[PDB]
Amino acid sequence: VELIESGGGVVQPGRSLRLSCAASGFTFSNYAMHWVRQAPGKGLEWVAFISYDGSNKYYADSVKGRFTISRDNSKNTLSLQMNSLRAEDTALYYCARVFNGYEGDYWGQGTLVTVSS
Amino acid sequence: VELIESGGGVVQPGRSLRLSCAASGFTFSNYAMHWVRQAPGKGLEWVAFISYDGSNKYYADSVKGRFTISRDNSKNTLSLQMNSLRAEDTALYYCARVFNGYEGDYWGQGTLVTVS
Amino acid sequence: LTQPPSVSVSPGQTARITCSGDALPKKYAYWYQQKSGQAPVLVIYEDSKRPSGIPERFSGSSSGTMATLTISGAQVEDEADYYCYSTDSSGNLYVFGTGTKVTVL
Amino acid sequence: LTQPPSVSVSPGQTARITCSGDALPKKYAYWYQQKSGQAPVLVIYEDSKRPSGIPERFSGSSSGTMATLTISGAQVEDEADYYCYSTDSSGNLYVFGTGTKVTVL
Amino acid sequence: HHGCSVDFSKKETRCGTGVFVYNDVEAWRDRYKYHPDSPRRLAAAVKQAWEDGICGISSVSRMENIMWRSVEGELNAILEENGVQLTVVVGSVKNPMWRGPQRLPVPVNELPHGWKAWGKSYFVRAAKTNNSFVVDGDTLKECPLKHRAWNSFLVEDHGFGVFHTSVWLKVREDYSLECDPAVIGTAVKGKEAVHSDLGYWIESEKNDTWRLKRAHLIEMKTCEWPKSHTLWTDGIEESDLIIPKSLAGPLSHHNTREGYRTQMKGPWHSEELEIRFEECPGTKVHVEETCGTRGPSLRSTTASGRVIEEWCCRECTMPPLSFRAKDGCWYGMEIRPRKEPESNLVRSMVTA
Amino acid sequence: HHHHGCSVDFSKKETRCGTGVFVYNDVEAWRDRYKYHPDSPRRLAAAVKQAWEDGICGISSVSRMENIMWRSVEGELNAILEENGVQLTVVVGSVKNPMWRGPQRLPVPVNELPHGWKAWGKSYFVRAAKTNNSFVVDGDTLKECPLKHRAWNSFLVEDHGFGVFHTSVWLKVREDYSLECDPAVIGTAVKGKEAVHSDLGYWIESEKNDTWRLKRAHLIEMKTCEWPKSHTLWTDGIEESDLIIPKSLAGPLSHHNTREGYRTQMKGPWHSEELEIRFEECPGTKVHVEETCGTRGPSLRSTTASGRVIEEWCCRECTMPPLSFRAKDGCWYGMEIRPRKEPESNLVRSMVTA
Repeated sequence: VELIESGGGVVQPGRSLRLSCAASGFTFSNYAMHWVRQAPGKGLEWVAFISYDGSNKYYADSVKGRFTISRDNSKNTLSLQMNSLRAEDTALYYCARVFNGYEGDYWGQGTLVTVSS
Repeated sequence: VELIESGGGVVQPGRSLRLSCAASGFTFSNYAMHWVRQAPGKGLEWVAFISYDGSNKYYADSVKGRFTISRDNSKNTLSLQMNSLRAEDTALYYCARVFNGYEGDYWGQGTLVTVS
Repeated sequence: LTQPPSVSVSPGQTARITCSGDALPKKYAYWYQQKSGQAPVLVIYEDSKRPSGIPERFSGSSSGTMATLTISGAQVEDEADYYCYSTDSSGNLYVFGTGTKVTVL
Repeated sequence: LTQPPSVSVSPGQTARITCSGDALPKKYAYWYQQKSGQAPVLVIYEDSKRPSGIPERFSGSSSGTMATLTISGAQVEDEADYYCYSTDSSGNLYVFGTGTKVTVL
Repeated sequence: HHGCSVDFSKKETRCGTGVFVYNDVEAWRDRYKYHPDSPRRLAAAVKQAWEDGICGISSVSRMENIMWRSVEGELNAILEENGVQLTVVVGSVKNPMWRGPQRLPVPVNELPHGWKAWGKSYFVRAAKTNNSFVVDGDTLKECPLKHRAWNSFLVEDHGFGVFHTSVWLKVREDYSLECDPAVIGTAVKGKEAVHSDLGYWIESEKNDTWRLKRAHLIEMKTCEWPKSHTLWTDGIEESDLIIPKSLAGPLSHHNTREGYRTQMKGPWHSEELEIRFEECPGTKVHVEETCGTRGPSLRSTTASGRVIEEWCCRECTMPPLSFRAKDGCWYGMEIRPRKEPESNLVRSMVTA
Repeated sequence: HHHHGCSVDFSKKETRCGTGVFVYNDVEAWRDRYKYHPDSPRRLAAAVKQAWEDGICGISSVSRMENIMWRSVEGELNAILEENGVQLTVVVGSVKNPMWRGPQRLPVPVNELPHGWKAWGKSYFVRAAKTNNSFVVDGDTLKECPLKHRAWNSFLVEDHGFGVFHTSVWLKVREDYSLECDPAVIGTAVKGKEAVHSDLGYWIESEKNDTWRLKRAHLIEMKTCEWPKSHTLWTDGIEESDLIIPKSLAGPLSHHNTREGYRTQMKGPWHSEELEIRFEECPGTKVHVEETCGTRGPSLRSTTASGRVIEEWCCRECTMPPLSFRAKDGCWYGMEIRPRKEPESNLVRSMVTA
């Protein structure tokens, strides 16, 4: 029931960045995880999804191909590798556990990523 | 074990005649009987056949259609109805029990028939 | 069915009577003996068998389309007329041979 | 998924929030509340249920192609943004509503 | 069901649970007390059929004949108690049991009088009447075959069982030509198989292909063996079944043997028959290409009891097919006497 | 006459005896307390050696019985191969369903090895020495001996006897190519309105309601041979697309292998160690029939990975009660049944196809 993500920062456009999210307090190999981003002052937005064992992976259309998601069940780690960033990707990034009815939905805290030069 | 037949005589051509053969000494209903004739001084000749139950009858081609054979298992008798007689039918008619393998074959004594 | 018109044998010898015709390969043949004035007497049945009460000198056989009757040691008590009795291709019409006369000298 | 840009009510009244979109007759919808400067909080799941710890004044329903969130007896601590969350026809791509701002006078 | 069994061939025993099929044809006892739908209902059905121009009933098997014979008196008493001028007379059965084109109608309302069970109600016998309802006997002239009902009863739900002594029956509501499925049991186990019912016991085996081994029949039905109770029922030609389809023979590859065709003209008039592949006593069979074609089956003994010794067939396979009836040993249609006129023999006069 | 047997009734203390044909439900263990005798020590050793010299690296077992037989015989095989001075080792692993086919067959040796014993389960031998060449029987070894180089279905049962204390089984190496299951252990019977197709691993039951239909099945393995037609009821006029148990998984080609509204289950949970097919709702769930439900796909489990149940399902044109599978890990549904409002991306599906 603790989700801590980190790895954000200021980056020049066109470069690449990697995010991580450490999970503790539950059996990590039993739940699917999502990545959600929120621009400053605007609404939430879905990004990617990974199955409970990494077999299935789905990405939003606006970021399809550029990004890639992965997990490591052995050490309870979730990661998102971002490539060919642009100015539209400046937003706070979350690490959610949504769609688990009556079993709780827990969010991270957010790591701001800003793309400019 | 004896076969007695009768009914012979002299008849005119184109008339009809009937012969009968009485049997005794064996189960008459278990055996098939034949009619055989023999012209005076000539060879034997087959005439007709009837099965043990009377269901199947066969006639020689020379007398086909004219004659008719029948039997009565109740009275131990078989008969031969002859119609439209001719000159060449003058012969001594036997009443035989043949093709019986090791069970023995028996013959009657004959009844001379003359057509004038 | 055909037979020789007549056969003459010296006493003490053996005669051969042949009844030749079609359908013999698929059908049995009985042999009958008829002395003058009497009803015929069965001699050989099913081509090789002698009824009880018949001299052992009588024997016969068939081969293909030829049925043969042999009188071993022909003597005077055999002067008779012999006929072969059988049936045509479908066992529904019977037929007698033309008959043969046996004469001992 | 689309929602009205804003909703303004008076204390003690009721607030109706609508989220209309396709594939909604075939999929569930979750409602999330995000207060200013915090992580969002789930208030309604599977279109009619509330998690333990949420005030009993929160209710929601779905009908045909529109899911509705109702705030009965709205008070001042309900200043927030609400987002409906659901999937697309395939159940493989998820999507958030445009969001609704609730101001309580 | 739970049980135990022994195998004298391997000299071993075992127990467990499963499905068992019992031979109740050989050593045919009468361990069942049948009873039809209901006394009043059966009486009403019989009466309605009588007013519908149906003069009698042609039994489909020996079970139906025994049932009628047992319930005749009760039915007559019930019919008399309602003042109906109609008596039911039950005769004997003779093979084969030919079909009838009629069916017994289901009565809308049962008769008002009578009792409600097939128990002896003091058995006060009824009186003979002019009108008669003949169950199969020697009464073809009185009631022609084309006016008789046939195959109109149908065994009920839990009406048959291993642990049972009463069989329940009732009048069906439909038209069918199929044998009653409730009494059929077929099973294959390894290299042995059997199709059977109350009257048939047909055994098969695997030598190099599956083939008929022996059969035991105590009746000659003419219903159709249902396909749901047959093994290997696909890709079979009706000209190869040893027991004809029209004589309730199963349509399967287990009902065949190499070199033989359907036996349409066997000795089907016998009371009890046993089919087996073995030469008749005192005979010998050869295979030659110069033998007659197929025809009606012949008995191995003449009417006087003389035995014919030499037989032959064209393409049949040894050992020959033979029927073992009470009056003697018959041969299959393909086997004919060799060097012997067939006018001297006794043949079967019936066809399927 | 050879087989006589009695049937008991524990409820009424009654017994019925007679003669006939008896089919026993042998699929509970079908493996415990058995004494297997494959072809012969020298014969089997020669066959294995000739197969190894011919490019065959391993064996894919057709059933659990064959795996047990190999496991029981490996010691004597290794001893005899050591004695003749053959640098070969036989390794037997675990079996994993379903048991896929192999395109090879064990050869029939012309001559046996001229050293060794004359029987099985004896000689009080000494364990052999492990070598570098391993003849691997199925395990987790599809990297050194690929499926393309494995033998499959090479034995024929000759006798299945039931002894007083231990029960013998007699095998033999066949001589011809075949895809059919062994017919010596198959038992099929129908009696009235109930039927059963069975063998050492399957027990398939069918009933008659208004039509003959499948009732329940009990499988402890998923073999891939073909069910013989000679041991099948009502085999004509049936098409491959309606059999519930697929023909590829040794399903009978019968009308007794059908149910109205369902087609063949090509993508069931065939990876399980043991299944029970039955027509009943999974516990805690409910199924409706709606025309708007989704199309058929791979089979789904009733509970998610965490363990919570999904309680809303629909089917397009199927018939109640629904078809379900009962495994050790939970309850699955047939291909025709999909969740009503729950995204399938959060569910467990089957990754196997027949």
